[PDB]
Amino acid sequence: ATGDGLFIMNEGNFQYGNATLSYYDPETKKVENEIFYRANAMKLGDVAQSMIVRDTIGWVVVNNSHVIFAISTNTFKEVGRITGLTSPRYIHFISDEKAYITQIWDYRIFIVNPKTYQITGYIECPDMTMETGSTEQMVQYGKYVYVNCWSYQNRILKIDTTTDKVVDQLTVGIQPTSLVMDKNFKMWTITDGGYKGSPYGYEEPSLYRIDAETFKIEKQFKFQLGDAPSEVQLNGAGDELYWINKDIWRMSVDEERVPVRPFLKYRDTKYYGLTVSPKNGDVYVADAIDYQQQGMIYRYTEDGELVDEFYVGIIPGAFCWK
Amino acid sequence: ATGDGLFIMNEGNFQYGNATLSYYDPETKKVENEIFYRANAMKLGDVAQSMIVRDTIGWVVVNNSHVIFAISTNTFKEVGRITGLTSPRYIHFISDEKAYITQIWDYRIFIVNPKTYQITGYIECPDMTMETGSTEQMVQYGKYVYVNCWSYQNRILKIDTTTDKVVDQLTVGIQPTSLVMDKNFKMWTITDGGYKGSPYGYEEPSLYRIDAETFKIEKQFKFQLGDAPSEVQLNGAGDELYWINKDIWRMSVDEERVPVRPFLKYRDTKYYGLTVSPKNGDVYVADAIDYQQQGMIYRYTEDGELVDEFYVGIIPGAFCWK
Ligand code: NA
Ligand code: NA
Ligand code: NA
Ligand code: NA
Ligand SMILES: [O-]
Repeated sequence: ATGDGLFIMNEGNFQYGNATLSYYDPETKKVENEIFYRANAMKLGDVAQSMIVRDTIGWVVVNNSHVIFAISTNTFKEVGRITGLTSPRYIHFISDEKAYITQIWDYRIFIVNPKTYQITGYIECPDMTMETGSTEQMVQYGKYVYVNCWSYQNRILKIDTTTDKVVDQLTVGIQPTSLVMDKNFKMWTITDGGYKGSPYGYEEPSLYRIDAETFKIEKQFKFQLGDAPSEVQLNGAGDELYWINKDIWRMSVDEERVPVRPFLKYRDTKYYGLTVSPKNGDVYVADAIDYQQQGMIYRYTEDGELVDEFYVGIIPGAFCWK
Repeated sequence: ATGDGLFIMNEGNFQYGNATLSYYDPETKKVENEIFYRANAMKLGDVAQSMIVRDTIGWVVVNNSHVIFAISTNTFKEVGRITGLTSPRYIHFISDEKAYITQIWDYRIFIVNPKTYQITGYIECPDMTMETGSTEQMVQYGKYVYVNCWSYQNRILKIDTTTDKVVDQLTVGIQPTSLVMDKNFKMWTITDGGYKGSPYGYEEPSLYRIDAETFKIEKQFKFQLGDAPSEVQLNGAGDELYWINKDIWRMSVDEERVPVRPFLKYRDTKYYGLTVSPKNGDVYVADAIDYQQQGMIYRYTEDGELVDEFYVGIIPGAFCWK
């Protein structure tokens, strides 16, 4: 919320158990690596995946360790953990006593009580199996949570939080990757188009603007076959949209045309991850390099001036702001 | 948010300039009176009316001093103030840089930037004048702010926060007093019925349950002619509704009939304000007594057991949790 500190989730290598958590302070430009291991004398696990901060507690999703850790955002000390998660993706709080945890390889969204760390129920997604089930990012509008369904799916689902039931769905292009809501209460999702030879599909990917109140598609911007966009996101004001599509792209949330010029042109760095400071609009991009050594983060001002570079953990893939 | 500290706004006597601010610590059962004056060497003013707390800053609305003071919730020292307000009632933040302040004797809701303390615009309410205009409490559902219109009015208005315009209205009984939203995203408002000899009107007052998503009245509970109810309030979970109508009344938000038995019996005084601890469900009742002598606060458990009683300022009518 403040933008005064940045957490970086380093995925590590799948099944090698070498995920780590980094913390960067934009004011001092100092990075700290392996902070969870150093504070807890315990490895973070396998494939760190996402994180949210809520009232000085950070909730770190470790996808292939089937766990979310609650940690102090000051000391990085574990205060609790939720285990038993099929393959968790994101956590979104409904209240202090209720949160939803999305999953891959499950047709259910898990409901937890964050005060007890216990799973209290499940939301069954329609027309989904354990074999190809996928739920991902969540946004909330009024009483409803919207969630994109990514791997081998092509839908946004609408959940009534007063009943914990899916009440509607919206079909989009195959594999919407991410989901955010702007200052006009329009949701944005960008699909990745599958891939050549996919058992599911391969098509031109698209960026959609969807009214949150009415769940209606308002705009669809189509890209080229072969593009695999990802990580649509917003600045702090919710009025500038960013995403990855080889380059880093941005546009005003009121634009009716996608710009021809990107924010950061792709040349010598493959952009593995992206975030925007909610405080000053700085843009951060992750470089996974060779997927074996420390990856690095580049920090740009909103005007494109490179102001910092810092090495983190292995395959930095997600960000979370204090 | 925590429920560890309670502010009490003592209205003082109208036009006497003797409003004060009190702070109560439920753990020690210690009250501190005249805290604003003690911390700032400045009288609070005339008709302190309401307060909200946002990120350790308290925003104290002083209706007949035309000002909202931003104070530290630790030291109670002023950090800034918003002046130039016709006769402010409540403040509701839309974002860090945008808040709405309702008014009596104005047809406009003021828009402010709380970071600069400046008035940045106005929301014109339809079919309202400076002479009898009234906007009062606010709740937000999605992109919309709903507001009750109290003195010489009989409406709830719906404001689109993305345009800062009134986009809809709902007629209710005359003079809806207060507005809350429960855990089912139903709004509740209770009218006072005017009074016999009012220049505006007089009728049986009612409690309404209104769907926030569709702005539709779902339930209307009518009371006896001559009652003048006020101050709907919710517990922390948003599942028990309380209000004043001589006695203190409560019911589950899922109840289909108003109860015949009250929570706290009338005692020949003037219950004037009400709050529920969001931490433990204790119920606090502000008693203005006779509107002249020093008021008292009664603290009860959610089960009706008296826990404490303490003296505050003159006409204690509003509460805010730290
Ligand atoms: Na709505
Ligand atoms: Na590049
Ligand atoms: Na009516
Ligand atoms: Na209490
Ligand atoms: O009154």
